[PDB]
Amino acid sequence: SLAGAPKYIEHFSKFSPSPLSMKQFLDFGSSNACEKTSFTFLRQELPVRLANIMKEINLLPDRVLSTPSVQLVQSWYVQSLLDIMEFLDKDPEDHRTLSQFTDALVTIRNRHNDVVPTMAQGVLEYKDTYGDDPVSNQNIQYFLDRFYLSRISIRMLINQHTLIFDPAHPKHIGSIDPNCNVSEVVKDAYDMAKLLCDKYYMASPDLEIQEINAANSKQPIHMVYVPSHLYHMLFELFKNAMRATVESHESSLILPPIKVMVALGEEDLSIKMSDRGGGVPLRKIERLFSYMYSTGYGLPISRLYAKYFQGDLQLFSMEGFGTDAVIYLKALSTDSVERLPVYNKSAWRHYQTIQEAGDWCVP
Amino acid sequence: SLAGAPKYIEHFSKFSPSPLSMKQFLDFGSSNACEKTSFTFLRQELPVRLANIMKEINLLPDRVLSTPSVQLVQSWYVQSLLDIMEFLDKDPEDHRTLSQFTDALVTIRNRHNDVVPTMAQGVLEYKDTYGDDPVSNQNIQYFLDRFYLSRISIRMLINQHTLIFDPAHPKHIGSIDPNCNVSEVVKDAYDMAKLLCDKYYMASPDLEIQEINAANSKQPIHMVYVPSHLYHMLFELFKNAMRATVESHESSLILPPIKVMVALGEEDLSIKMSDRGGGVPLRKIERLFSYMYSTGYGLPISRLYAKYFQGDLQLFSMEGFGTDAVIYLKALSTDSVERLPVYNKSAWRHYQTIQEAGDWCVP
Ligand SMILES: O=S(=O)(c1ccc(O)cc1O)N1Cc2cc(O)cc(O)c2C1
Ligand SMILES: O=S(=O)(c1ccc(O)cc1O)N1Cc2cc(O)cc(O)c2C1
Repeated sequence: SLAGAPKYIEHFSKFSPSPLSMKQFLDFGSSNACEKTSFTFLRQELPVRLANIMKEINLLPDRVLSTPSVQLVQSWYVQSLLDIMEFLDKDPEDHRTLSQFTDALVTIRNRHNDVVPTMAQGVLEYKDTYGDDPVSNQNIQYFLDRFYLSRISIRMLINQHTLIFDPAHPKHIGSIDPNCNVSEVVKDAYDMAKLLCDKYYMASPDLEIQEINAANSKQPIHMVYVPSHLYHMLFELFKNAMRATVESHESSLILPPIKVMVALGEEDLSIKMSDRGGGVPLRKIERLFSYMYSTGYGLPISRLYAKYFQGDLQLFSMEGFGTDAVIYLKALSTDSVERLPVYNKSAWRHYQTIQEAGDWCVP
Repeated sequence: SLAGAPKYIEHFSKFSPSPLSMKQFLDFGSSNACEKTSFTFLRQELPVRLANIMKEINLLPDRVLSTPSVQLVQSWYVQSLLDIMEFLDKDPEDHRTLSQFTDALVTIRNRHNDVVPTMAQGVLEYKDTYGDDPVSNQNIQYFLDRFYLSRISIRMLINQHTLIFDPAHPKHIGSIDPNCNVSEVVKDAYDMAKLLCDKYYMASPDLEIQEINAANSKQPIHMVYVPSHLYHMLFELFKNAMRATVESHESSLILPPIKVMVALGEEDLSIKMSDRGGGVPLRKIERLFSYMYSTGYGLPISRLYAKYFQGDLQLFSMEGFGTDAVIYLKALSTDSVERLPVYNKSAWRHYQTIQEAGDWCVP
């Protein structure tokens, strides 16, 4: 009873995704009136977001698109879009519509659970089948950043709806904590990373945390954020910092600690993790965020989580000494706005590159 | 007796500049035989470098190219190219050729002494005459990085020739010190910056230096480098770090020191300058390297000096606390290779951009 998927994809890809702020997410209520509004919003917005990214998948090199794992992920997106199309003519006033809608979103979330490693298998299939080439590699890098950020945003919308309209912390709004204690999340991530480090190395660096609350020196630092995302970033950073520290100190019984500073400024909430794990030459930094070289998407996905609400995650090393990693977040919920890729001329132009000599000299 | 400048520009712009390594610069001798070789090399290479960048000047927006200061700089480049064309048919075996050539290079260097602020006046003329627009601004940013790096490389070639073939430190090869003591340059830059800070604020932060020589912990860190370039970068960084520190501490008599770490690894020699000057939000970092917003090209030019021998200069702040600046240099003279822009299809494509919506969403 549905139209062919391409007809829906073309229709919805004409719209731009609509970025929401953390404050907008937070201010959304839980009444039946609010549930109807979420329904009518999401039966438009989710198809817009699904269609936009599906259109970019089609711009990938034939080589990457031809891989079975990429085709598999594509087929999931198609079915998920069609699942939502079933709701276009349904009455929001009917309670069964709303309950059925929530069930459909859960089914979609589950269907897409393994998207990240499935796409990674696609990248490997491309490399194995054809060998890699720099042009395709740049396109893959550009696309995957956008694809995975898209996915993060779709999961955010779905989680907010299912959590609110279907508990450990009742004070949270869906997955959002209006009073996230940053140092507590740092400690939780450290604890879990230490378990792993201790298992493999029988030792781990200690943690030291310092807070700089610029405007209110005595006050513990809190923010509006999704604690699971913050935890994810910190856990990945701790794993890298711990491994560097232990491996660079094979001979020592004394390990330098990992030092974390949490700073709260007027605009930024910044978290720096400093290790003395011997560092890495500058030349090798970019590789850490590469889907190719690391095909372990922990660091690039962590940086996407940071970028998702207008933040960033940056690494600066001193070879021979150690490495600083900094998570930059927006301090204010009103500045914390979804960063969403959009399918348009500008996007389309990025996949329209070819092999040639660079604009810089080689000997 | 010369052809029209465009005929020479077209001829020489077909070649790519030839990047030399620090080791190649260093290994060049001072005999009459070596002077002839430098002559025959430079009467080709300097025209290639002049022509390549002149071709890119022509790709600038009409608006920027139409400014009197940009046209003035263009006219200097034309005359300098023609000055060298006078030497195409001259005999390297004739001592007068060589002496005349050195005189011509000195005249060129002097002619171009004020290129940096003259171009900056061009940018201001563009802004005043037309108002600025984002497309032109991006083109200006791209071009100026390349133009000023080009200029650095041309001045390097000229200085090496005139210094070698026409002293405080006789151990230097032209402007290159094969045994540059990095901490000594840090101290020299600090001393000069402190003079300025003390003049205006009647106080300045102290300096602390720590060295990490990974492979040889006891040994003072030395490298092959051009000390004036290193001094330039450190002086600019100290001025910023000092101003931040004093201005963020208006009420205090105790100023936090500026801490410098010099680390020597297998591949990198890294110099970190850390201040507690209160920092800056991430949003405002990019502006520091902008020719537009800072129209004070101290930071962007400093970063070009770092990039010139395959290094970099990076800033990471923690708003509410302070800022780290890191100069990344190649530890090895063989890795220290000129980074030279080249005029080709790839370069040409960058000026072929236009106004449109970005590939990312706006609310
Ligand atoms: O690149 S690192 O500087 C680094 C990268 C990311 C990060 O968040 C922290 C880091 O120290 N590091 C050095 C090293 C040495 C090892 O022996 C094993 C490692 O996993 C590593 C990792
Ligand atoms: O951007 S900063 O963090 C900075 C930029 C570059 C650098 O090398 C060091 C820095 O601290 N800094 C803060 C601030 C406050 C002032 O009142 C005056 C200043 O000049 C500044 C400069």
